[PDB]
Amino acid sequence: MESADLRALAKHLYDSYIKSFPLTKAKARAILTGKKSPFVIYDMNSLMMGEDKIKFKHKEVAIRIFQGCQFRSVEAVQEITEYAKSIPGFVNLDLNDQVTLLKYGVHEIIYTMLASLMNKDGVLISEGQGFMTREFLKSLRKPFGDFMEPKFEFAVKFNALELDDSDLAIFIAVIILSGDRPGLLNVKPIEDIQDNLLQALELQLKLNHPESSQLFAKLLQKMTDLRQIVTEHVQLLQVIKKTETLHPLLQEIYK
Amino acid sequence: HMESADLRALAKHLYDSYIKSFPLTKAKARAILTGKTTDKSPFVIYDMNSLMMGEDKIKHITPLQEQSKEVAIRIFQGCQFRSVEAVQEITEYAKSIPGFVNLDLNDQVTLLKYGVHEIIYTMLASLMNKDGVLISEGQGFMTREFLKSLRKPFGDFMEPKFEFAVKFNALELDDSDLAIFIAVIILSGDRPGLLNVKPIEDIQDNLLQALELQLKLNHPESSQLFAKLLQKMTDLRQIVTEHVQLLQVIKKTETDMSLHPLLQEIYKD
Ligand SMILES: O=C(O)c1ccc(-c2nn(C(=O)c3c(Cl)cccc3C(F)(F)F)c3ccc(Cl)cc23)c(OCc2ccc(Cl)cc2)c1
Ligand SMILES: O=C(O)c1ccc(-c2nn(C(=O)c3c(Cl)cccc3C(F)(F)F)c3ccc(Cl)cc23)c(OCc2ccc(Cl)cc2)c1
Repeated sequence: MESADLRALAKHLYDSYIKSFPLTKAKARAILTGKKSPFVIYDMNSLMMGEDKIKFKHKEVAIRIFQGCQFRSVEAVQEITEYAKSIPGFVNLDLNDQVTLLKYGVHEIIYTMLASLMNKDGVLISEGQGFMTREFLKSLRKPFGDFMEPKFEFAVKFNALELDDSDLAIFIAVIILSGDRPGLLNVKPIEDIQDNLLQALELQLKLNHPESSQLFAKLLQKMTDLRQIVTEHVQLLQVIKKTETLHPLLQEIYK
Repeated sequence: HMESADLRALAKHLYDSYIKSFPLTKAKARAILTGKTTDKSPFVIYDMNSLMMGEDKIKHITPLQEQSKEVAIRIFQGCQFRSVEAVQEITEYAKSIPGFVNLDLNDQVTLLKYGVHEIIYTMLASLMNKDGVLISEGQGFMTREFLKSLRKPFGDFMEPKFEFAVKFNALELDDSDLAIFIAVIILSGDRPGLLNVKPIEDIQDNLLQALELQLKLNHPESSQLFAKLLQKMTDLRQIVTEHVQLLQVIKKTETDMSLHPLLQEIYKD
């Protein structure tokens, strides 16, 4: 791998990233900074008017928001799955291995890209047409409030790295091509592709962030953390499932 | 209107997802049904003794939970168990259809509620020939004659599935064709109670365009196969109506039958 191949890979992934996801970090940041104001949900009354205003496809209030998070996450899985097919070499892997990589990767990627939509005060929703405040989400009763706040806690730290969309496109691909997912049949071509993506990410960060020392290592430290965050997350889901309890078809969609 | 390249890309995406979503392809089923090999041969159940031997040899033929029960019920619960698994597989497939998960959540449920039976019949035909049906992921083959001879209302409950399959199979569709066909069925804007008919019809229009092109390229010598296949998607509507009528009648008489909650909810209204 020469620098030319690595820059070509970075640009290929960037181009696909822009086409795959509805709201880029660049567009999200302009909305969060104030550079039409989004509709703000900050309490129960503004939530009621906002689902009238924005027609959330995404009934006690805390559950309604929780189920809105689930609807959006399912959409993100399909967006990530389509993005994965643009990663060079991915569609040539064993079909079972494509499925395994996506199954075990989507949660880490959803957390990562959710950070593009958050600041310390709230989160963009409905392709940036809405903004739900952190204080509102944190204040939800039962375990739902403590279910929402860890997402903000991660995003504030992840966003301190100041990654842009061209960095994130490669980073997300690196996550997908993880050779240690349980049950992979042919680890060799997965790690070979991840080695190319890691080389491209290293060069991208040195060129795009020349003054950010060891940003490559700090970002790998983060992709690491994501493993533990996601495991905390699935555990919190199992606690809710036994405590709160949906049409059987709906259970299948969200399984 | 989308371009030929986009339509071919959609066909390939759906075929890929279909291979990933469904455990036993028509291609694999036909390789088993044709034989000529040693490693793939199924064990054939055609009577009581071979059913007994098959539960010893073979993915349980019939659920072990029903082992104390009369044979017709045991076989029925084997069908329902697999149908429930099919609902789960179809739901997974549906999520891969571009645009499906972006629909109103109520409409997603409604499309699946009304679509799964038609798809199950369609895909069951892949596992059938005129003499029987592959079971246990193709490890077994149960004969049409054995199923038809089941007592009470069960024998005549089984036979219409074969009657449809022989006619559907004469179209000689392959998995790449079926993957688009099944997506067309799911995205039907005429299902009762849909809230947002327009975005569903928009997706089906692209799927129909893709199916039309797929059949012209894959079956260039089969005149008006597209129209013949739409004529089939029609019949399924009445075939499924006969099925649900028979099932509700049988359920009232056979206290030993159980419906999985997933199926139970689908059959309500
Ligand atoms: O646009 C997007 O890219 C996007 C992506 C992720 C989330 C989101 N997921 N999520 C999870 O818990 C979750 C996660 Cl991280 C990973 C896998 C599965 C889950 C699951 F399934 F459990 F849901 C959240 C929890 C809290 C918050 Cl603030 C947000 C989310 C998101 O939420 C917008 C939203 C919020 C409220 C309402 Cl009413 C409507 C939309 C948007
Ligand atoms: O592999 C698969 O994709 C597959 C898919 C569908 C069926 C199957 N469903 N079915 C229905 O009546 C039924 C239908 Cl169509 C739709 C919804 C609900 C029902 C319900 F609940 F009423 F059962 C059948 C009746 C007769 C026959 Cl021959 C087959 C089936 C299937 O049966 C394999 C089998 C046969 C015998 C034994 Cl012992 C074990 C397995 C396989």
